[PDB]
Amino acid sequence: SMSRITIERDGLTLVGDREEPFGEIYDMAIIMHGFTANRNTDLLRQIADDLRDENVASVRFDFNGHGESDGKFEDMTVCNEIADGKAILDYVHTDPHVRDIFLVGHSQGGVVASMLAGLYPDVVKKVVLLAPAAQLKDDALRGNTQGATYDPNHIPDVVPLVGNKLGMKVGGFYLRTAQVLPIYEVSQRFTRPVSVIAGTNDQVVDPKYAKKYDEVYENSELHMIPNADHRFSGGYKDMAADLTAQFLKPAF
Amino acid sequence: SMSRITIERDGLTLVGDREEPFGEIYDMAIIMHGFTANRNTDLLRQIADDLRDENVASVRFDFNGHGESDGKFEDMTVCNEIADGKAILDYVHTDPHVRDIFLVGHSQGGVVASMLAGLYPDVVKKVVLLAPAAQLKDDALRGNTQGATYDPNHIPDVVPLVGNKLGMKVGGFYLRTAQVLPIYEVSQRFTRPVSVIAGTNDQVVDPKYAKKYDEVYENSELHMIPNADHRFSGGYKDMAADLTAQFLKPAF
Repeated sequence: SMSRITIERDGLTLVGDREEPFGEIYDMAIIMHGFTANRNTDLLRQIADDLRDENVASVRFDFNGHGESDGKFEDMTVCNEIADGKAILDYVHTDPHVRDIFLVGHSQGGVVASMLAGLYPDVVKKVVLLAPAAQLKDDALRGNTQGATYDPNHIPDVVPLVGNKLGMKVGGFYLRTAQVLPIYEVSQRFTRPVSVIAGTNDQVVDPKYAKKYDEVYENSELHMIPNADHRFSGGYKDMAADLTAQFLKPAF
Repeated sequence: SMSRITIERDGLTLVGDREEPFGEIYDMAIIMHGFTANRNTDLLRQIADDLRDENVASVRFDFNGHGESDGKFEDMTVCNEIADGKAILDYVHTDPHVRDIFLVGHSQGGVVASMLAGLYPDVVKKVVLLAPAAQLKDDALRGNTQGATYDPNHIPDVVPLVGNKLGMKVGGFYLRTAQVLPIYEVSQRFTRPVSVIAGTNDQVVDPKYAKKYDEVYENSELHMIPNADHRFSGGYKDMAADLTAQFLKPAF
């Protein structure tokens, strides 16, 4: 609650949490959650904590339509999450305490991060992608998003989600926009260091997508964590966050 | 009949004018203006009038950051203009008076129209593009946007415009997203009828871009008005509007 911060994007309020090390000058990471998640998953909090222990500040926001941020979930698109990310980047870049800026994203957040870094390759210093969900485009082209199915050529106004996500409804604009989203093309513009982290037992996102990220980036590392799942649950959590912190540890 | 209307997009209010013919049921054209213009240029008003005389309703809205609508001009991008367009399309589609939906765009409005129709190819019935400003991507890659120059690899936060737009600043995000915008790839997905109208004397947008539209569209016509300029001025205004109305005529 001391950590609570808010910014505006187009008349929507985005709510986040800021973590800071002691001192007057520090690097900062923008940490981005995935589709249907929020800013306070175990993994994102572990990443924020490890970064803080290395003198790296962080902010983690709920994207529009998620958690405490404004907007209906059905009005969210990957594109306006990128716009959210840009508002956050304005906030961070304007801060007098902040030196270098990093992007960290998990699952769909990894797509937002990767594309935001492709739009700001001269500003973002380093990027970490954890199980980036670049599958979401092919999923949308197949008519199957998180087990919910629909006609990929007659996308209805809204598609109700299934399973653990019963009450919620994904927007048709999200699906139509995901079908044509230039994920790898825009991400490729980033030539600074990237670490990609994925689990060999990822059942949600085929790790061939993580591999393709590693292929197209001029300057990447790929970290296949043996037997890790998509969520990096259990001990995998600490592995992922550790790799993240190792990669972002500044040579101040 | 004319009336002022408003809709919400992401917490911003968009203001427009709705124009209706005799009767309670009609086709509806969404008319989109260009960069730094507004919903009431001479050409847009002439189009709305000719459509009404042809039994076709229309709405024309100020995009965010323009005219009477909310938002700062420097926070506008082509992407949130497409999002504005989607909100307008929602309003028209659910309107009980409406039969078929047409998009009509001028200059940058033509880019928004063409991309929106590519995302809603099963919903929009016809498209008219008037001097679509597909050049804006190449301009952004060259660092020269309507007389204002900048380093295309170190895009500043804002770029002050020059000339008759001397007071205003385009946002850096507008230029960064302009550089990677998949204009033709997305627009191509529209296979229903398109009419492209351009002046042979267009100094702002090279007519090869109109020709490229006509080439990628499966089902299009190209109308090169001899000696017309970019802002279809003087007599050319009434020709551009006529070609627009003729394409959208109900065909009794």
